[PDB]
Amino acid sequence: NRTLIVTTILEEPYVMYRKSDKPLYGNDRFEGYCLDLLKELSNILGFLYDVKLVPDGKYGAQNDKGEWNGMVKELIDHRADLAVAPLTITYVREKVIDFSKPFMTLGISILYRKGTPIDSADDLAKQTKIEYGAVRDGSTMTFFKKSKISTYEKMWAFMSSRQQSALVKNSDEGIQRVLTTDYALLMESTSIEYVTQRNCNLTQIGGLIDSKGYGVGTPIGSPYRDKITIAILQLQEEGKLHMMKEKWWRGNGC
Amino acid sequence: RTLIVTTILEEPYVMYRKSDKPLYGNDRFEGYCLDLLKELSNILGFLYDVKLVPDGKYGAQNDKGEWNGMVKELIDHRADLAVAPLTITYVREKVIDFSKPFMTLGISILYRKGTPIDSADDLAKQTKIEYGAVRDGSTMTFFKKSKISTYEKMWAFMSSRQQSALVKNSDEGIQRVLTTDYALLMESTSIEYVTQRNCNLTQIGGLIDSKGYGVGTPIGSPYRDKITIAILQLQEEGKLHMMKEKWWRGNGCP
Ligand SMILES: COc1cccc(Oc2ccc3c(c2)S(=O)(=O)NCN3C2CC2)c1
Ligand SMILES: C=C(C)[C@H]1CN[C@H](C(=O)O)[C@H]1CC(=O)O
Ligand SMILES: C=C(C)[C@H]1CN[C@H](C(=O)O)[C@H]1CC(=O)O
Ligand SMILES: [Cl-]
Ligand SMILES: [Cl-]
Ligand SMILES: [Cl-]
Ligand SMILES: [Cl-]
Ligand SMILES: [Cl-]
Ligand SMILES: [Cl-]
Ligand SMILES: [Cl-]
Ligand SMILES: [Cl-]
Repeated sequence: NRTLIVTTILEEPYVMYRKSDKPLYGNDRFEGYCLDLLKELSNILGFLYDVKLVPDGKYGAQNDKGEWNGMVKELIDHRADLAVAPLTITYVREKVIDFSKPFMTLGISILYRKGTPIDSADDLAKQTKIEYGAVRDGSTMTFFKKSKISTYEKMWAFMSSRQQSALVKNSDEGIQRVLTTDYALLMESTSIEYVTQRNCNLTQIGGLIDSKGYGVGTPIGSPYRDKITIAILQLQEEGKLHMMKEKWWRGNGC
Repeated sequence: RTLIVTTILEEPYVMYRKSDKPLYGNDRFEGYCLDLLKELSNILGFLYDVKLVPDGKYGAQNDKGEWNGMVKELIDHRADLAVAPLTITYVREKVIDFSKPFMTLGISILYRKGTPIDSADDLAKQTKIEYGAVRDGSTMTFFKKSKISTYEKMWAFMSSRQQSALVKNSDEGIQRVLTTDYALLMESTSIEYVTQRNCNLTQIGGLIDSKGYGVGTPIGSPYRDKITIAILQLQEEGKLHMMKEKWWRGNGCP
């Protein structure tokens, strides 16, 4: 039967290895928000699918020569039909793949410890005692690199100084850096919500710096893009996306 | 070729400019959507003629499947773009091609200040306080179509007594909230506009759903993808945020 290849990436709570006492195979290896979304999308549109982790473990960014990696590259090269992941819809990516409409909203915000006077990005940009950074090569880092807003230009100049020592390789490294040192992590708000539900010592600082979403990636010209968009809108209007987020985000309270 | 842009009078998106003499053409209008059009035209390089939608409607279908409003202007190729607070919904996205969203919103509650009402559940539980929505808009449709028990209950109340709880437009609803014991179900962007200016009113609770306004194009339009990319660029450059601040900022309230 026609089976779509879905590229994705391990990222809590979107895609995680399921825990079992024996080896797992196929789609049963995984669970998480994105698996539930795939199940709902397939139920509406009637397609079969095979989840496959992106081989290089990357979301998708450009090098100096305009060459892409990650899930974006898998779509460009027609090695996957869909990308289902917290793949941020951005200008540079939308030019080379097709995105569905967003299934989740988010903005860049600040993850930091509780109990401090810091209240906004302006509070970080004006000083240098508190170190701050972002995940290297993600859409958050790219936002600061490209911004012409004075405050975010200043922050990029700090972040990019000293061989980019303020950046981190992944979100888990950044979270541990926040917990151990005087460091603030610039992180997508949905991930902050997940983290602060589980670490009562951490909080979001200020509001959202920008406004964007995660969408399902398809190769340019894909006939599934518009169908997936429609299904996402249906799931939103029925309240199902809200229930899915609550299912996977809610912690044990603080 | 010069593009025909369908739109609708709605504060602060599209308003008649103020002048001492008769105005002509695009110079008749000002507002957020006119600023957005100018920025889209600068990026993509098109000329445009703004034309108010002749029947003064956003877009809904009747029992026989015929559409009206700005949606119908696109369907019949009498407009190339629709630039308005036109909510992206399942039923509309099936018949036109929306750009990606340029502004986020959700359904929420406009009510007077100083009361113990705190959520839609508080309204659904009782009958002393009347509540409704604008007739034939996406908000009314959300409640009509919901299967969530609370929203089914509220729709039962809203549609009773020949729909006396509904209003013809937002200004009528705002005046009803101010004068009587009435709560208006309203898109959060409009609530923010109103409460910035009228300190007797407030938003009750949070957002009931999550959606956005998109630029409409006819199915198959080659402009939809280009407009999406331009919107993403404008968001990442902070220009969409500046445009919202320009038109929404009021004095605020204690
Ligand atoms: C720059 O302005 C922006 C950026 C990002 C989203 C947005 O507005 C939304 C918000 C949500 C949303 C949609 C559009 S949708 O109608 O495109 N798909 C369904 N959802 C809900 C599942 C999330 C506006
Ligand atoms: C978890 C990672 C590295 C991803 C998820 N969304 C962003 C993206 O799609 O680029 C990255 C986060 C960020 O850059 O803050
Ligand atoms: C102002 C009006 C009637 C419009 C604006 N967006 C919705 C739409 O596009 O249907 C309507 C508001 C609402 O239904 O609360
Ligand atoms: Cl399957
Ligand atoms: Cl690597
Ligand atoms: Cl490439
Ligand atoms: Cl300092
Ligand atoms: Cl915010
Ligand atoms: Cl023009
Ligand atoms: Cl789209
Ligand atoms: Cl209050």
